[PDB]
Amino acid sequence: SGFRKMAFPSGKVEGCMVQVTCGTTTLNGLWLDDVVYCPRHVICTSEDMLNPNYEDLLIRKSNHNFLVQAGNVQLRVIGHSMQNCVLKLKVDTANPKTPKYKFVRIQPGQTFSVLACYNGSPSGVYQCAMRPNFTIKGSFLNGSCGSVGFNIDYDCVSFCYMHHMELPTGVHAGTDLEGNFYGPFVDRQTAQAAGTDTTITVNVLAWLYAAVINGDRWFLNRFTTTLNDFNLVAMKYNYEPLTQDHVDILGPLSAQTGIAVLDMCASLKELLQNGMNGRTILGSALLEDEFTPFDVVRQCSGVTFQ
Amino acid sequence: SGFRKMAFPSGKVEGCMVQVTCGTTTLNGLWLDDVVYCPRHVICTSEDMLNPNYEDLLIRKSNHNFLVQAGNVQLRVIGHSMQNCVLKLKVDTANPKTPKYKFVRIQPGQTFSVLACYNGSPSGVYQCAMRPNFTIKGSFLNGSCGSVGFNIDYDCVSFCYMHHMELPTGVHAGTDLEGNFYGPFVDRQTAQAAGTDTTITVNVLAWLYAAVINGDRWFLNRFTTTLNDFNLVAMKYNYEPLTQDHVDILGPLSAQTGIAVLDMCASLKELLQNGMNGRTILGSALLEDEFTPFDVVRQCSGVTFQ
Ligand SMILES: O=C(Cc1cccc(Cl)c1)Nc1cncc2ccccc12
Ligand SMILES: O=C(Cc1cccc(Cl)c1)Nc1cncc2ccccc12
Repeated sequence: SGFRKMAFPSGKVEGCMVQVTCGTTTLNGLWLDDVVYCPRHVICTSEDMLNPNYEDLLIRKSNHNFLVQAGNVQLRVIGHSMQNCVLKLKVDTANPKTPKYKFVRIQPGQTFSVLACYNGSPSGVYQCAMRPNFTIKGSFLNGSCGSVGFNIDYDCVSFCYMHHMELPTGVHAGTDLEGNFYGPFVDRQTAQAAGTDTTITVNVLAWLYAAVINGDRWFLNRFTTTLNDFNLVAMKYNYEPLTQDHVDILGPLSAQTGIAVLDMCASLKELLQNGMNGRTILGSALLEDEFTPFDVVRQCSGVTFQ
Repeated sequence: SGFRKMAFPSGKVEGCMVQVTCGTTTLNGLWLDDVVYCPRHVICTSEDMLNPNYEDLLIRKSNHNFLVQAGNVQLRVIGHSMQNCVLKLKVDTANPKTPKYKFVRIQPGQTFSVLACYNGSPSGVYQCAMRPNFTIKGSFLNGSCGSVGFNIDYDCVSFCYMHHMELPTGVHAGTDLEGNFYGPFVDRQTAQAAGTDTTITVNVLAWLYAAVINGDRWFLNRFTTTLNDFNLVAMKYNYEPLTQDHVDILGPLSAQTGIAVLDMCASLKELLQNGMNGRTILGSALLEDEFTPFDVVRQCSGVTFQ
């Protein structure tokens, strides 16, 4: 029993991290096969970041301007191109530790593990969720740019996030591995606004099911509710509206606990209106939305990977 | 900026996990050099666990009774011995992926990463703390026995914990890598009581310093206090007493924030007496004690490892 914010094992990703240097700037890159992926603003100086013309800047760079180190093994850049907001440095040596991998663009509310890196070397691993406003609430210092987010599906590493910037508000923004930002952000040092952040309701419900699995049942209500009446309460409290697809996803958790999804929603409705009154659920005094229904099934059933 | 419950990268440990089978029982083992370490109750059946005589049980087992698999590579057991509560299975093949490692016995209040495993295969990684009553509040299912806790000190993996059992109360107990239990527990299926659990005060203070580093300063008091007057308040609320060694450890955090340790204690005193009044600190509505002063310095300065 028990429940923890659990990350994926990072071994397969550690052997793909390299440091990329272009002039004075050094950040992390992802070395898969004979291509190194990294944020394109590595070609910028501190002055260029206020209003960078990436095409013009990249023209003044040639293959020998980029320095890729994989520990004490230096790679030679043989070609370079710009795909959206990432640079693709084609190198001579293919990574011998390349795992079976895939590039994926996740949807808001999904979770993934982050391997925070500095100078190409891993520092730590943690789990987080893509917020509905396409930011993440991470833990990043200067030089962490190019650190990647990922999931593991059996033997396959699914890369879904590359870190690019910290907003003036202290939250974090990045791209998929094809260089398309999550959200409306641009890789430029200017004031940028993230939308209103909401709570991922389907995740909160999954977490309440995890609490029931672990013996925390005090919030279980003697009432029920309707999908429309719940959504009317949820939207007052800045919660994501619940759809039928969400009910379908929670089905397995309903069957294991014998508690119908709508009855769980009624318990959530009371928690929203009356608070938690100094009590706790699974050790927390707040409603938690960083666990997807699949995360809960994974942890409470013991799924492993290669 | 930002702050997350961050685990160590697990790659060095993943290549050491193997599955150990003795008769019907299968659990995880740790393969370092030509020795496999695992909980000794792998030699028990479900009936033996109520009152096991481990010496008599081990006598009825020979080297060929143990089946060690490292993926699809079967190891041959050439010798076996019992060191306290762990079994040491000497095998023919030395682990080629053996990292520079060390066996350490941590003290209560220290933190470490857990690589939860099933059938010798990693499932996930999370960070936790050794409680003052020598339990851990983990996330473990049946068959996770033999999963290890560890820290990384540059290139050296420091193994400090091997998981053995879940108590009837739902918390977890285990040994160091020499087989000595943390706490007063025995590897037997009987009702066992853990002591009163207290809060690790030096950790709570480190976390408040992390909050100040990250812009959360509302709890900062216009008062001060004495070490004795604080300890008198802390012991009422089941907090560990603060000593001068704790003040010395927090010194670097004091210098970076310009807030003296005793002034921070005064802020903590008010939080204990008046609660948090629906507010939050670093995203939490409770005082957090699973971050050591070194954890905070590591995360807020960006320490990396090989
Ligand atoms: O924000 C940047 C650089 C940048 C600036 C503007 C635009 C773009 Cl694209 C990138 N780096 C950082 C990323 N994470 C965390 C950081 C913490 C402290 C300082 C910088 C941090
Ligand atoms: O508790 C045991 C076996 C055991 C029993 C008595 C004494 C000893 Cl030494 C070991 N296994 C488990 C360890 N962690 C988590 C578990 C979750 C569910 C079931 C068993 C779990």
